[PDB]
Amino acid sequence: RRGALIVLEGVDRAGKSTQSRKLVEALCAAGHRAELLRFPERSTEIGKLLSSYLQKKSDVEDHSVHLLFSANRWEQVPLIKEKLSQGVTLVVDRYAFSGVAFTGAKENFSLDWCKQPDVGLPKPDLVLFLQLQLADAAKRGAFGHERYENGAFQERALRCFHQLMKDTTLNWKMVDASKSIEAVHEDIRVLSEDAIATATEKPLGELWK
Amino acid sequence: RRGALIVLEGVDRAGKSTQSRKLVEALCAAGHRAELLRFPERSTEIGKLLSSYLQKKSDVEDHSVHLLFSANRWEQVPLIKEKLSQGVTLVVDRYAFSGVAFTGAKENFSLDWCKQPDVGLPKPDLVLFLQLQLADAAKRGAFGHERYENGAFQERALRCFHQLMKDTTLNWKMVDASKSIEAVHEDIRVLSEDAIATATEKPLGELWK
Ligand SMILES: Nc1ncnc2c1ncn2[C@@H]1O[C@H](COP(=O)(O)OP(=O)(O)NP(=O)(O)O)[C@@H](O)[C@H]1O
Ligand SMILES: Nc1ncnc2c1ncn2[C@@H]1O[C@H](COP(=O)(O)OP(=O)(O)NP(=O)(O)O)[C@@H](O)[C@H]1O
Ligand SMILES: Cc1cn([C@H]2C[C@H](N)[C@@H](COP(=O)(O)O)O2)c(=O)[nH]c1=O
Ligand SMILES: Cc1cn([C@H]2C[C@H](N)[C@@H](COP(=O)(O)O)O2)c(=O)[nH]c1=O
Ligand SMILES: [Mg+2]
Ligand SMILES: [Mg+2]
Ligand SMILES: [Mg+2]
Repeated sequence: RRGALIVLEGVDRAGKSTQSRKLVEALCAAGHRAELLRFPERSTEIGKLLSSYLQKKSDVEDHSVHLLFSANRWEQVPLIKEKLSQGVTLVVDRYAFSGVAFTGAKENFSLDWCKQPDVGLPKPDLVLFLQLQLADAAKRGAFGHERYENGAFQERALRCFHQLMKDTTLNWKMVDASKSIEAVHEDIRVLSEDAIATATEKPLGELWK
Repeated sequence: RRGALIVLEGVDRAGKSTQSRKLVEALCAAGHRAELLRFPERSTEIGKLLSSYLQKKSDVEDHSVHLLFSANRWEQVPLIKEKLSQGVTLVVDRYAFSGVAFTGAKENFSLDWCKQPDVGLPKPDLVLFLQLQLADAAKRGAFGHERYENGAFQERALRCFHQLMKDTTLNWKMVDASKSIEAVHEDIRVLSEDAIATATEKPLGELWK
């Protein structure tokens, strides 16, 4: 019985990392085999270049960094397929949607061109989108010093996210991320239990293909 | 007056590097401003990963290495556009065609998926293809120990090359690379002088777009 591939997406500070950690903990406490993955995955050679870029320790041409983000997902595909075939559910903090939304937010980058590198990746069985007002997300303390952490850019990324949601080949679920950590968690948990059960009766699909 | 973007392609051992070096030398001796570029460009962080892969000092998932090859071209785009706008002709030893032919030679890689990352790159004004029998290319000493240096794979890459040649948006010129170094050089040189002159009256295009 394969595991489910569940992705958490949203703008910066929507609660993705807190909710991904809490989900894996709750699923394992409920007897599921579940593990956490995140993108970018900074531990690889590619991920190190991406971390340096995000921290502005380095500058990378926009097309080149978009491709490195996608390559960073493909390098984990063998692992992802192996885990899911063993019955392990994978909870993923950001995936190809973030890749398209962030580059697509820059001038002169079509959503079409941004999607291509990720075409064929393992298709998530469930894509949770943690919806929150950009304003309420900024009330969450304050902006960090990483690339893209500014209001204007976040608003353009959000717009791109909404375009990808029109894709009904994907099981998108909206989450009200403005609620308490525990309330948001319970919403996410119940959606996730359903996917693990029922979304997996079919073979793992291929994204945007 | 912009410079021309001339690319040399062909299978391994077709003479690309010898002919690219000789072309730049002859063009500069004839008063042109011309410089040599090559792909992969191993001097960058990306290029170092690619060199390690090619030498089999490392293994990289096939989709991920295809994207790193393309990223390695995009990281040079600002330089390429700057040089060409200054009137410098650029002679390039391998480009996106090699990228598509080599990955497209592997199982389960569509030419369409392989082309996407490079869509939008600076479009070559002239693409020279150094045609030589795979057999005569092997009579050129012997195979090196790098990845892909085997007959079966070379034959599949050649097939992919022939598919890309059906693209009439590109100024492809076949060269008989079985001739002497000097004879092949003179053919390439005269084709190149013509492109520099006449192919550049129009703005630099965008590849596969
Ligand atoms: N529901 C919530 N209500 C209030 N604060 C929250 C909530 N969820 C998370 N936070 C806090 O907001 C901050 C950002 O949470 P985090 O889970 O790291 O968001 P994120 O979406 O992963 N951010 P990023 O990696 O920058 O896109 C942390 O201090 C969290 O403790
Ligand atoms: N026209 C030619 N006739 C005979 N030998 C040649 C010719 N051109 C090049 N060579 C020799 O063949 C070898 C390969 O030439 P080279 O120019 O490096 O090919 P290449 O196409 O760049 N190979 P690769 O980088 O592996 O794809 C070298 O020893 C050259 O001296
Ligand atoms: C997966 C991914 C993330 N990001 C951006 C979004 C975030 N601002 C940044 C770091 O994310 P996080 O803090 O979740 O590590 O990385 C991209 O620009 N492209 C991608 O493909
Ligand atoms: C530009 C490029 C080259 N190659 C392969 C073709 C060659 N066997 C190898 C090294 O080339 P060379 O010896 O020209 O450095 O690299 C690829 O597989 N993809 C690419 O995008
Ligand atoms: Mg986070
Ligand atoms: Mg060579
Ligand atoms: Mg397409």
